[PDB]
Amino acid sequence: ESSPTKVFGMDPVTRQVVVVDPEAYTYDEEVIKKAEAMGKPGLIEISPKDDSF
Amino acid sequence: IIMFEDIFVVDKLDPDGKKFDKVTRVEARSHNLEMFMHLDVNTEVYPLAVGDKFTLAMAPTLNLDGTPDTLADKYEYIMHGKLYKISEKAELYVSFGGLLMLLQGDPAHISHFELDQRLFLLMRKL
Amino acid sequence: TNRSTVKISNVPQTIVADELLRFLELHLGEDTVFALEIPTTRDNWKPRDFARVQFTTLEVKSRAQLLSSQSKLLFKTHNLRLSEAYDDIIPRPVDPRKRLDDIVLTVGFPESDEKRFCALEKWDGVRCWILTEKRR
RNA sequence: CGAGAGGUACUUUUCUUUUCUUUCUUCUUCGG
Repeated sequence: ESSPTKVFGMDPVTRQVVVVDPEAYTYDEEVIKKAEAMGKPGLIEISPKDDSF
Repeated sequence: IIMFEDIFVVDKLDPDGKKFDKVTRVEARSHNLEMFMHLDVNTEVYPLAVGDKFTLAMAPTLNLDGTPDTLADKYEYIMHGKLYKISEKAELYVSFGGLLMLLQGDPAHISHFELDQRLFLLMRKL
Repeated sequence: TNRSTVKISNVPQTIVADELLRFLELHLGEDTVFALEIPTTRDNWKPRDFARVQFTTLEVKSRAQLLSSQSKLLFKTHNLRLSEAYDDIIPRPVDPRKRLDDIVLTVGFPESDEKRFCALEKWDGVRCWILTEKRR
């Protein structure tokens, strides 16, 4: 729920998180700050590709 | 070519955090030389915990075949700076373009370093 | 090994004792923290950079020291460093059997030449804490 | 050409380390 757009989802057959529609993030650091506030700094690492647009 | 080689192990971090987004002044006491060290290491790029060991070389050159301004690529934290103060239980004061170093140890281990010279800093975490 | 009170080196100054208590009870076991005290320079609105925590047993204290030496206690981007304190927060013996609860205490002196005992008063439901380290 | 009105026009213009004290209940000293 900490993401603004629909970037991360929930897998009902595994009870874990997945990534659906990855080109909808808009680079607002809302889940990285939430993971750092939850004590997991190396949980989600999102980097932009310099050769893909 | 290398005038200083030792095996350091850290003991303290100055911010002592994970995501401070700043530089961390480490405190590393060395084995079999009793030498203290201050160094500003970028933790967010080159991670360093408290308890791990790392080697440290300090050579004025890199190509290891003379030519004072093929290279040494056995390390992972190669830096470069100048030594501006040898004011001494001797202690060095090296600035790597803004990141300060303080290599304080015995006066016999550090004696070949001159004043206002250009020297590198080689590091590898074993 | 004498006391169980542990002093944390660098706690954040924007927290309350409940946030540290829930963090310590989330990393360690449930309700394993007996006492927790953050000293304040002012009366109730300026905590300091360190705090004292007292655990219930020595095994959880050694486990917290092992977690702090391996750098596994990250509380709001702050690596907690444990050390040794000066004294206990509460003078209580760390032993589940030494804390005698709801016992009968009576006073007096031997009256006759035999090993008898005359009681002046009687106290029911008292505590008994045998402090071996403080020798009292 | 003088009077009456409204308007632009001084904006923070000097707060200082942000690290300052609570781990407390502890031998008076000399000579008869």
